[PDB]
Amino acid sequence: SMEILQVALHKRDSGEQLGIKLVRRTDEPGVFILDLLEGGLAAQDGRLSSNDRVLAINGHDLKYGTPELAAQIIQASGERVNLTIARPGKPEIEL
Repeated sequence: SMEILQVALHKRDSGEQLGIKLVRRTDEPGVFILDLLEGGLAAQDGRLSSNDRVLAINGHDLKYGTPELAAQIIQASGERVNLTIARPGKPEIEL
């Protein structure tokens, strides 16, 4: 199963980073959150997590995107950055 979420962050100035480390994988398409940077907007917001897949940013499709494409979109954004997320899998497993 997967959860689909939407997270809105607000840039204080046009050059502020979001505080996210985005990666590609060789074995599946998409752009994924690896980790959030300390003290950054995303961390402060508290909703995004490692292994989230970024499906879209501000209505721009990222399903088959790249980290560079995400960077272009974010760097050119307005103040509000809305991310649509897919979060797969079980949060707890007994094994």
